[PDB]
Amino acid sequence: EKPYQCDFKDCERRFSRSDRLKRHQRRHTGVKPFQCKTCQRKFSRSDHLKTHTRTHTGEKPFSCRWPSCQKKFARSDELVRHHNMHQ
DNA sequence: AGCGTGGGCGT
DNA sequence: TACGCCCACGC
Ligand SMILES: [Zn+2]
Ligand SMILES: [Zn+2]
Ligand SMILES: [Zn+2]
Repeated sequence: EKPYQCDFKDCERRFSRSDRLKRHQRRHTGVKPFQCKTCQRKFSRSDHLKTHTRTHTGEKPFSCRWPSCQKKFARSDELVRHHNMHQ
């Protein structure tokens, strides 16, 4: 069940926990509570701030597993796309 | 390619 | 609630 309904104009989204609704509603309000301390860009979410910060350090914790391919990536989804490309 | 960001789901 | 994962879409 998903009783936490979004009531913004024309929106039908519904969620199972209050914070999931709150997270979603930032897409309507444009509120960005989290700020990068390196470049001062602001973000709606702390998880997306965290992956953003890897753009400044070069940290790429996700490594391709194909032999003789040295490629690494900042996020899991970039590695999925890459592994899909090797086939 | 690299990464913003919206949403599912977890602890 | 804080914090964060994964996946998917769109530049
Ligand atoms: Zn909404
Ligand atoms: Zn930054
Ligand atoms: Zn590879």
